[PDB]
This record gives sequence, C-alpha cells and structure tokens, in this order.
Amino acid sequence: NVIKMKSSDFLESAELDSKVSLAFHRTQGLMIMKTVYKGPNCIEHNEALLEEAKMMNRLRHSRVVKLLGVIIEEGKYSLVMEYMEKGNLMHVLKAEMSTPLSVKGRIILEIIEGMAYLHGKGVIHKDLKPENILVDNDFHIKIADLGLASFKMWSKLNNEEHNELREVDGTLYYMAPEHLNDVNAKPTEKSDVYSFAVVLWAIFANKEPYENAIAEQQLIMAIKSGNRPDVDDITEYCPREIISLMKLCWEANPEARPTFPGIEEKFRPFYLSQLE
Amino acid sequence: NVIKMKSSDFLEKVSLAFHRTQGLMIMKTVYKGPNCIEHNEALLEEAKMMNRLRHSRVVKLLGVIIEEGKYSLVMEYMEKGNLMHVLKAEMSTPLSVKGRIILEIIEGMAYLHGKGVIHKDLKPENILVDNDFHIKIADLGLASFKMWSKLNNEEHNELGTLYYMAPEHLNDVNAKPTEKSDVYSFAVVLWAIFANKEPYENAIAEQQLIMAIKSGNRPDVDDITEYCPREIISLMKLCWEANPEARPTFPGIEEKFRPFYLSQLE
Ligand SMILES: CC(C)(C(=O)N1C[C@@H]2C[C@H]1c1ccccc1O2)C(F)F
Ligand SMILES: CC(C)(C(=O)N1C[C@@H]2C[C@H]1c1ccccc1O2)C(F)F
Ligand SMILES: [Cl-]
Repeated sequence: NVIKMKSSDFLESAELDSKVSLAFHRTQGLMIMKTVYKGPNCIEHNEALLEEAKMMNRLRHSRVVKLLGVIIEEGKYSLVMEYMEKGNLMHVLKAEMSTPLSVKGRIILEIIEGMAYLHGKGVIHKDLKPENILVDNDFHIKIADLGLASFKMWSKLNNEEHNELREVDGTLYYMAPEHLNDVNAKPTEKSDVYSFAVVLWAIFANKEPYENAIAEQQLIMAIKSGNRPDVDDITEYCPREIISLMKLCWEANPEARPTFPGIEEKFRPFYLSQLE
Repeated sequence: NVIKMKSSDFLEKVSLAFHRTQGLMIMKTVYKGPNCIEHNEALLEEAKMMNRLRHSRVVKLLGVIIEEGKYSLVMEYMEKGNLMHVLKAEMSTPLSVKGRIILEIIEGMAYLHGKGVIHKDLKPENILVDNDFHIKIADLGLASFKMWSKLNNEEHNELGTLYYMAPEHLNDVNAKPTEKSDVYSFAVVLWAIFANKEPYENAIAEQQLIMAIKSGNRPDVDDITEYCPREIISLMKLCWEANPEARPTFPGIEEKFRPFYLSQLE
C-alpha cells in the first residue's frame, strides 16, 4: 500500500542541482521529494494518480529506488522517494576522488540486476541514463524514473496550463537510434539495452558522450546513421570484454543486441573472476 | 522454450556431465529403463515451466533429455556442493560470508515468490554453493514438479526431511502451502548456518519430536557456540512463529536484513 503523507510532516525543502529537493520528514529523517504540480485546485485525476502511485509502489528491489510516499493535497501533488547521498551516477564519475575499477564493475552489475528486475515485471524504462542511476554513500546504486516515462498520468500532470512548476517544452545521448526523430515508435526491452551501452561507455570515460557535436540535428542524424560514443576517448583502463559488451549493446538493429539476463550470465562471472 | 538435449551431446543417477561444446554441468537422470510413452508431453510442459525461472540465486535448468527409456534434467554445476557440507568443513566460514549467504537466500526466495512459486522444501540440502561461496536455491526433490518426481518412483526404473517443515504441515498433509511455509524453513536454515549442524540431535523419536514442534518447541539457541548476532536470533524467532500470519514475508525480511548486512556485516 501507498503511504499518504502531508506537507506539514516536512520541515524544509532545499531545491538541489540537476522540482526535486531534499526534504526532512519530522519522524523518519532525510528524503527526496519530486513536487510534480503546484497550482490552483483541480481534483480531476486523483483516482488514477493514486492507482499509478500504487503501481510504482509494487516495484520493490534492492537496485530500484523505492517510492516512500505521496502528498496528494489541494493544488499540490508530490512523489516522495528515498535519499541517495552521492547523487546521480554522472555526478559521482566527475568527482575529485577517482572511482576504482572494482566499484565500476559492481555499479554495472547492479545496473544489470535492476534492469532485469524491471524487465521481469514487464516494465520498459524508456529513459535509462546516468541521471536516473542514483548512488548511496557505500557506492551501491538504485535505478530511478525521474522523467516519469513509465507513469503517464503523473507525467501529463507536469505538462499542464494551471501548473506554476511547469516543464517548458541529456536524454538524446542515451536514446536508441530507432527512437530519434520517431515519437510514434513503441520502446522495447532492446531500447533500454542501447541506453545501457552508452551508460557503459560513460562509466569508463568519466563524462557524457559526443562533446564535439555542435547542433542537435547533426547528432540525431549522425547516431541514426551509425555514429556512437568515441571508444578511443576512453583514457583509463577499460577491459576488452566491457568494450565488446558496449559495442554489442549499441548495435543498430535491436535484435542483434542481447537481453539483460543474457548480459548478466556473461557479465557476473567476468565481474567475479576479473574485477572483484 | 526449454533446450532439448541428447545423450550424445555429453560424456559422463546424479553425476558430472561434460557437454561437448559448453563444458561442465550436473545431470540428474530421473528414470532409466523401458519406454514410457504417454506423459512425455506433460514432462516437456513441466520442463518448460521450470525453464521460466531465471535468477542468479536459483539453479537454472540448462536442458532436458527426453529420449527412448531415459529422462534427465540438466542443471548448472555448483563446485562446493550443498550448504550443510560447506558448514561442516575444517576451514570455518566467517560471519561476513554467512551474512552474504543469508542475503542471497533472501534474494532467491523473493524471486521465486515473485513468480508465484512456493518452494515447499527449503533446507540446507537444497542450497548449493559455488567456489566463491555464492549460493543458489535448488529443488532437488522435485517438490514443485509432480510428473518428474512421480517418474522417479516407478516400478520399471532400474536406478532430516522434517526438520525444516512448518508446524501447519506436520501431521496435516492436506493443508495448502503458502509463502509463510518457506519463511519457517528459512528460520531453521538460519539456525543451521550458525550451528554448523542439523537441529534436534538429542530427540529420540519422530512422533515425540513432531508433536513437540507442533506445540511450540524449536531448535536450541544455546547450541549456537559461535557468534550469531542478536538481531539474526530475533529474525529466526520471528520467522519460526507458530502462527503463519505472524511471520514476515521475504520482501519484509530483505527490507530489514539488507541494511543490517551492509552496515554491520559486510
Ligand atoms: C518514484 C519514482 C518514479 C521511481 O524512481 N520509481 C517508481 C517505480 C520504482 C522506481 C522506478 C524506476 C525505474 C522504472 C520504473 C520505476 O517505477 C521516482 F523517480 F520519482
Ligand atoms: C532443475 C532443478 C529442479 C531446479 O533447481 N530448479 C528448476 C526451477 C528453477 C530451480 C528451482 C528451485 C526452487 C524451486 C523451483 C525451481 O524450479 C534442479 F534441482 F534439478
Ligand atoms: Cl532492499
């Protein structure tokens, strides 16, 4: 069941850099709060938002970010989630203290475990990227869906005329070429395997791909016609097997890519023998 | 789909099996004898059902041999054997490894319950261990697979149980197992992990012990002469409650136990 929380239960809410904000619950401590809508009171979709909140609460796994509660009040709808101290994956990869190969290896296997969990329950992420991989103080990771790609009613609630905190309209580096300039195409398990491929590269590069691209359409068309992250831009020691894995996972044809159980079967013994 | 394998694909009853292209496996050969032709369709459909369970903490069925007079399940190799065999070795298992063994057991049982499977026979013999001390839950007695289990116990075929069983099933074979039946087994598996031996060694009859267990008696916590933490003793007492409804679920165990493992034991 979903825990129904109140705004009075939280003392202060400091907006943090990437509205997502750090929130101190008065009895249960530090949490993250995605406040999705703030505005005038319209109680139209509350049944579907709560049922969608129930569905996202059913997804329980050690490598998936738990929804802890929801604030469903007059003119404010928030999601409340667990706190992951080191922030997102790209924030950790850019830090002054460098992350060793064993921790990187463990990060990749935890990513695989979490994606396997979600695919096992029929969920396609549709938006796997470093920003959606959150890291605790022991370097263990949890996958989030901060763009609300799996949850239509909460995502549509953001894009509304009444909303003061409206999204006026990063993702495209990790979006599979079949989806670039193709809004109608249905994402699959294979779409996420592409994103993962680009996440692997990023883990060994310590940065976002495609730094030298100038315009958006230049990049879109480049990626659709075969261009990938530059493998020679990996300065530090990435093993041969992980480079082979990312090239396999960023195949142009979806059916040429492996699935996440197939990745895990290959990767886990490699992690244990070579990296741990 | 299930991979249909051949005897010619292997070089050799439970035995070590070398697949000619894929290396070492275990082959549980359930039947060897004359040709039983009728229920090969049900055996293959039951083989398909056991093939749907893919998880790092569950033994994968790699294939099945369904041939003239010979029926075998082929599964992954686990070098150190069952959990009880590893707990009895001359080199002791440290507390951190034991903690990780418990978490892997929890992960696997949560996987299985997530796919609607009740194990119904969780015990150290069904927990296999690899050379790095990582574990996988097995169903070596085919408790979830009636046609394959009945195929073993057949007239033509030429080829300790009670200690982990919840009291609701002792002297009540008709009662339906639940997720909570496995939670009791796990509770007794925890005890065993810190004792390095089977429970109830000093009991002298089956019927005495069964009725004792049904009326609340449990494995002896004073028999633990290693450091078992306080909160794991609290966890096993919670998990071996007489009333099934009083027991936690495996997601409930994990929520408590994982952060305990991470902060205190890792
Ligand atoms: C609460 C939110 C949506 C969240 O991370 N999740 C909800 C559930 C588990 C987790 C999640 C991760 C990835 C895909 C689906 C999904 O669904 C958060 F991002 F606000
Ligand atoms: C092949 C056998 C039966 C096996 O362990 N399993 C089959 C599938 C996954 C795994 C398993 C474990 C536990 C319960 C059911 C189950 O069903 C092996 F013991 F021979
Ligand atoms: Cl957890």
